[PDB]
Amino acid sequence: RLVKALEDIMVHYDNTTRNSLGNVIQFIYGEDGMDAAHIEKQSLDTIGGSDAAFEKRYRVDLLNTDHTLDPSLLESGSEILGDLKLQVLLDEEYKQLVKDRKFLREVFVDGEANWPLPVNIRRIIQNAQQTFHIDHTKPSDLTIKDIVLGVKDLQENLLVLRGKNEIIQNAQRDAVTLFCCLLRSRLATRRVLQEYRLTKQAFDWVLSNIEAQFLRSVVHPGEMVGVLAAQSIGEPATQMTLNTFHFAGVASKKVTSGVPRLKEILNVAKNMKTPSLTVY
Amino acid sequence: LRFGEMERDCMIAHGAASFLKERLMEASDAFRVHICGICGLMTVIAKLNHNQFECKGCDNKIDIYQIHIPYAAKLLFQELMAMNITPRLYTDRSRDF
Amino acid sequence: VSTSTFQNAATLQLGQEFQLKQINHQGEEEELIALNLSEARLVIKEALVERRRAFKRSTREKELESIDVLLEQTTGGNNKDLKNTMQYLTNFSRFRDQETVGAVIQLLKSTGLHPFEVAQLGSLACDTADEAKTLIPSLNNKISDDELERILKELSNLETLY
Amino acid sequence: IFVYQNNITPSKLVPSIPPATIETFNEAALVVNITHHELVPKHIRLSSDEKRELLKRYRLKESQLPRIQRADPVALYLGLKRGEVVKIIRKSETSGRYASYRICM
Amino acid sequence: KAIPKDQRATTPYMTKYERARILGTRALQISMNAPVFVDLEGETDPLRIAMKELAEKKIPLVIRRYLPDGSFEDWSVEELIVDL
Amino acid sequence: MFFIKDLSLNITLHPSFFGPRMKQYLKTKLLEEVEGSCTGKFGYILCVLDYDNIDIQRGRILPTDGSAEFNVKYRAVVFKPFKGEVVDGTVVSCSQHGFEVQVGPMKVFVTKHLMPQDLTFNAGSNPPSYQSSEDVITIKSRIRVKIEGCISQVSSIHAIGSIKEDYLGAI
Amino acid sequence: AGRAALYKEVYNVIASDGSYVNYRHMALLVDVMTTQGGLTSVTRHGFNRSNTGALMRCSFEETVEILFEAGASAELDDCRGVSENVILGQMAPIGTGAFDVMIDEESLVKYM
Amino acid sequence: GQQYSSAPLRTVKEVQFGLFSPEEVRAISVAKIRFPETMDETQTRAKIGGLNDPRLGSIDRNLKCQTCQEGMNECPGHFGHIDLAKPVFHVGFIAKIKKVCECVCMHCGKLLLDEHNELMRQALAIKDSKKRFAAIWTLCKTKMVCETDVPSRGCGNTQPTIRKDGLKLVGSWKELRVLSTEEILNIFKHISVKDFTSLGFNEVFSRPEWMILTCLPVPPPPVRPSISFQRGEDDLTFKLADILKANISLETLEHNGAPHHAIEEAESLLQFHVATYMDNDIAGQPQALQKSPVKSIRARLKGKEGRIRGNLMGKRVDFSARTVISGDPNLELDQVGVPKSIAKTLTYPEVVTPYNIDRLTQLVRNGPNEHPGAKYVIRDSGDRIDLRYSKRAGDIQLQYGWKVERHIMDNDPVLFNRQPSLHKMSMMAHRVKVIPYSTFRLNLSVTSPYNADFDGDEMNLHVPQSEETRAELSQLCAVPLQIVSPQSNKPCMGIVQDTLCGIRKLTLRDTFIELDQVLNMLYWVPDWDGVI
RNA sequence: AUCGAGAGGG
DNA sequence: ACGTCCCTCTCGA
Ligand SMILES: Nc1ncnc2c1ncn2[C@@H]1O[C@H](COP(=O)(O)OP(=O)(O)OP(=O)(O)O)[C@@H](O)[C@H]1O
Ligand SMILES: [Mn+2]
Ligand SMILES: [Mn+2]
Ligand SMILES: [Zn+2]
Ligand SMILES: [Zn+2]
Ligand SMILES: [Zn+2]
Repeated sequence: RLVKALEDIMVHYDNTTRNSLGNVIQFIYGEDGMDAAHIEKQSLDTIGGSDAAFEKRYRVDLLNTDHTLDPSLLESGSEILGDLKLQVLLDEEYKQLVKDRKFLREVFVDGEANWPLPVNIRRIIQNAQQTFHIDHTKPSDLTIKDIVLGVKDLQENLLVLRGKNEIIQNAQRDAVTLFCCLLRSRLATRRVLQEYRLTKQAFDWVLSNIEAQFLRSVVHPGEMVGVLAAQSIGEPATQMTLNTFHFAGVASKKVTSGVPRLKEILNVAKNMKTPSLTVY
Repeated sequence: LRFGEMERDCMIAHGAASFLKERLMEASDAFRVHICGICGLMTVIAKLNHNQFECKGCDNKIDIYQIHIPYAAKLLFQELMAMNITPRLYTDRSRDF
Repeated sequence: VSTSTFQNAATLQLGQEFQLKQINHQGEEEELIALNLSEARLVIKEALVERRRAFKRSTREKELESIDVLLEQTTGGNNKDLKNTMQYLTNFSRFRDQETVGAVIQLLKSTGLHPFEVAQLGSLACDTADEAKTLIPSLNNKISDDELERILKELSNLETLY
Repeated sequence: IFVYQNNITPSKLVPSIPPATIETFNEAALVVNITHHELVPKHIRLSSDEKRELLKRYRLKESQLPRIQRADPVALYLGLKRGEVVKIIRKSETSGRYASYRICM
Repeated sequence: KAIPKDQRATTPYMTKYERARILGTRALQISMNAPVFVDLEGETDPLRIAMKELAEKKIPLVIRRYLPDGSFEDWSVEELIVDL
Repeated sequence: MFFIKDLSLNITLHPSFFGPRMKQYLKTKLLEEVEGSCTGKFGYILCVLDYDNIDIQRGRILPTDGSAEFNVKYRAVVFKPFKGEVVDGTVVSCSQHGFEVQVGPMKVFVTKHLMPQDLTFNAGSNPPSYQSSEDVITIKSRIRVKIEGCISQVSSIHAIGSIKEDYLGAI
Repeated sequence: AGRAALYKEVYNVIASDGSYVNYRHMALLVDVMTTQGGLTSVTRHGFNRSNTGALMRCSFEETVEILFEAGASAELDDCRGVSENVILGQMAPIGTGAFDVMIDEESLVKYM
Repeated sequence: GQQYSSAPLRTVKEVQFGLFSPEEVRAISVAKIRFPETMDETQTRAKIGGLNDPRLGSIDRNLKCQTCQEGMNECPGHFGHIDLAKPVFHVGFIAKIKKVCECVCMHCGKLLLDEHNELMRQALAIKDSKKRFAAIWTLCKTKMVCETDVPSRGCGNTQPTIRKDGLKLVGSWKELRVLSTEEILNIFKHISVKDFTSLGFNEVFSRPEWMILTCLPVPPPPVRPSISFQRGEDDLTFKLADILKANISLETLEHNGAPHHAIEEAESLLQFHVATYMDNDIAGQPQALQKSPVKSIRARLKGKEGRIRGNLMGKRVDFSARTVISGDPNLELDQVGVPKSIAKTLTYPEVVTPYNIDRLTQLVRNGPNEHPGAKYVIRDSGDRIDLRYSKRAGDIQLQYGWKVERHIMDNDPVLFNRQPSLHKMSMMAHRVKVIPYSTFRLNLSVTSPYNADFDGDEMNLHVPQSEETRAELSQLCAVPLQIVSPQSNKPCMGIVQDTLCGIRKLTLRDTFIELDQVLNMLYWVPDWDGVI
């Protein structure tokens, strides 16, 4: 019932999960136009944790003798300390970081930080490091101009839909959205220099590696994403009940509010067999 | 062995658009019927060793094409024709949408 | 395979294909192409020479033989129908040099009669209307006789001396 | 919008003032707003030029767009007519901010 | 009735399905005794023969991506990317 | 008459043809089929016009097959006879019940019951002739015939004509 | 507001038996059901009654009469359904049949 | 194969569903069905000019059709007809024949309710498909009279509570009358062009008047063959003789002496044979038996199996395999140990190309009985040239462009499989690796995605007959390509049983290797750098 | 060969 | 209203 119900459903070429008639089912498969394989579950450090030690990771103030980047963490050390044409961008940044610390607490209420998203960042750095070989003692060689305006450009490129007008675009910034919060979280003008010890080239490799690895994650216009869904949901269910005779009865095998609870859903029907308001 | 429903699925999943057309046409069924540019129904007379194609009834020997469909379908379509519902088969179009 | 398109009596009753409002090769409502045995004749010749030009890029009853060489050169002999046609036109076309045909064409479609009258009028050489409008029935009321014969007398003038 | 606090019968005259269709609510369902709910996304009214702009950009014919029905709790809550559209915006666990679209019959 | 490249929008990369039909397609042709373009460095096989062609974008083929409304953006194998 | 319609033709070649002068073979493959033919829809497809500037369009590679289809849109000269279109022509077949006439690529035929009552046929003549009061048609003569009906028979299209009604015969 | 509950009520039986899936799949189905106006069901009379293709449908629970109302309501099959092709033995508008390949002499003389 | 046909080859783009005019039938038909006897002029193996090939198609493999002079394998079947003695209901349109008697004035035949009435002018613009039908019904089944003008639409009579009691239609009036087909059609024939169009019909493909069968389509022998069991015709052949026996009797009843209560029954029995040949799971009824039930067209097409869920949305396939499947530590993920005896019978079209010709001529010149052999080979004339036997199998020097159905050999794009089969990961492709013993052999770590084991499980195997398809199976359905599952977005394969059970035995720091044994380990790694 | 019923194999 | 996919046997009109 699933499969000859989805069947028909494949991404198109403009990025529109559709059918036999031309009618949308989604404007971006997965809402994010991402293929499933190219996706793993890494946490968002910009959400969970104390408002306290949040700054103690992400906030950098050039106007301050105690809360600035001690040159031992980048070459331009004294010649920046104080600087303010730049502390605007340090500001510009830590403002988008904390606009995002809430923009997640709005979508991911549970306090749940680990989720699935293209590009294993948490991995690409000890890629760069192991490759280029960092020194945790001699300090970097990036401008504060460098970092934050790269990360700002990397996002400009991470495409998904291509298109001229502001409609498609405004759909564009929607799909990339969650990602970028990943980026700022971890391409973090403090963390980059405090924790990551990045050189210059090391960085803008990471930058360009993300960029492909991303345009690789995108789903491919053709994918029979319909008859694909059906088997992904149907498969489990058959072996949620083709394998209960392994023990000797116990519980939630295949005859307890399960495989049949699904029997309800797809058919609708009004006579639900365990209704229940859960009232707060 | 039967390439079943349950598997037409698994291949549609994969994309294999024309290898699916092989197991369904080359590796079984497959045919060559002569249809009509009017009555969309396998009816013309295939006097090929002579090159005479007629579809009397709608008297024409010009508007005549040719198809690669499973004998099965061919049947299903003759069968539907007995129960008197004409499944005219066309190659032009007029939708677009 | 067979040769597509893009889309009765001598009463301008012509097929749907040979119907006036017929489609251009570019898709725009363009009129229709009816042309007389001379207006023929040449448009094959000049068509058959530009062929020979391409493939080598890799007078009295005298015009009978010099075209016969082309139809053994230009288009392989695989074409009995076309040979006889260049023949037929040469001995039955009324006009030699392209100057004269344009003139005829220019005086023909002043009248604004149907192409098949433009055609068949510069082809059957007609002395009076009684012969002109008979073999060409469609005229009848379309053109005053006098006026038709002013034209048909002017045809009479321009016959190239074979 | 005429609120009745307990009951109205047929005596059926609402749609006889072209051009003015009148919504009719009830205090029994107005007491608690449905729109404040955790699972009720922000539907936003689209204009007649904000419509013919989705229908060209995304290469649609009216048909092909997902749908909301005239009696939809919210459609009524904005009084959506037939051919009016909407921009249901919502958090997503993936995109982070998907932006569906529904028309209304 | 067509799209002009200047206004193209579809993925500029080449799709698993484009490619694998392209590698497939030519490979069938090649083994049907077709004129090959890249210079055999010694390949009996035609899937590889084509694949070399692929890695020299010496394949005279246009994919014609169709859109839901009907119209199509052509895309040279010469011009599509290839990453995957 | 004599027309010029802008027709089409879908032709397909084997993979072993994509590389050199595809156009040169496709051009000649079109001529191999269309040049020297006849149908009833169009009529005597008689001469492909404008050689160098003919179209070939894009090539559509066939699915499980490995070929390609090309809609060559070519313009040419056609010839379609119609009832009642008086033609002027030469005679080639003289019978006893009527003399055939060649006009263009199609052969129009006459009957002795269509020729006015003064054509006393003469079989004892070299070559075969038909006598009269003053005229005499023979093997190669010029005449004005009027088509009465036409019939398409495979790759040709013959027709019957008249000589009875006025302003006809007199060449 | 339903969409997310129907989903939530699907999610909850599958993430029960551990397992796990990736939103999209589910989401797809849900969205399939909700994007009509209201809960269209996964059953011969639920979705299958749709305006889709004719043969496309006659592959699900009601079969002959489907073609029947068809033959008489002069129904029409687009033929853009996968299944219409299976039925027909055409390569079906699927991943590797989504598009369409074409040659071009101008690349064919570039490469010669 | 089949002979070349100089017709345009296209594909199918629209499928226009219509209804047979009783006159399209009478037209498209070769001869005229009259006699109910199969091919028994004389029990003679020659057919009879009444039923079964009066020009409809031949039954004996060594004779041609009396119309299309082709030879069974390319004569598709021709249709004839039976002229009915009195019109008859179509078993399937029945309720929707009533359902339009329920909507028009059974005397002058215009819509009960027309362009005046709010919910009729509001249904009458439901441009939706047949939903305007339904609404035009519900909102008509009730008005049981015409009208003089009403606050002018013509007759003015009254309509009946028409209800259906098996195969026939009754209709009261407050006087009880039964609706006769010969009237019902004349009310449909008189339905007005505008009426059935907004009502639910069509001006050419499906007139309503043709839910009444006047002329009958005679399907040809391929639909209903005979088999040598001296022969034995087909359930649909016998049934149609019963119809042509149920018709004839009624043809004459209504000819010579017409005794009303005689013709009343045989016409309600002719419409029983006509109705029973198309549907046979009717509402009440007896389920007509064939001296047994009797197969009915509808039931042939039914789900489960039967043309749609059985012979199209699924069929069986040449070039397929099967056997017990065992598992192999000394094998690679992406290849499958197929036995010889499959590889000797598993062919594969291959073209003659200068890059291989120096190979194919050694396989031919091998043969069907040797490992890398060939089982046929196809010339340009395309006639099958069997190696196993043909004299010339000896020499036969090949010509370029030919095709040598040869033996499937190592590393060939194969479609491998297990049977539950409900997902992609359970129909992956492999490289071949022809081996001994009768059992398919596959790498332990591609168990899971198939959920297969080595205690009794068979497995399927397919083999593309082309190149592109191989590509499609190599560059899409490969085993390494599907190493990570979209479904659960994680890797769907991994180390198991013996390997896993002792890999932790090995990754102990209690676990030590000495000099000798180490090298033996090193070597085994096929991509070793050879550095100790 | 065809339909109908029956036991086992994953 | 349909009622998991496939496969191997054996037997009565
Ligand atoms: N009734 C069935 N329907 C579908 N698949 C089945 C069925 N019975 C077995 N299978 C298939 O067989 C496999 C498991 O059956 P099997 O009895 O071999 O399991 P098992 O675990 O070996 O047996 P045991 O449980 O005694 O160890 C699965 O791939 C399953 O899909
Ligand atoms: Mn087991
Ligand atoms: Mn097992
Ligand atoms: Zn017809
Ligand atoms: Zn025949
Ligand atoms: Zn009336």
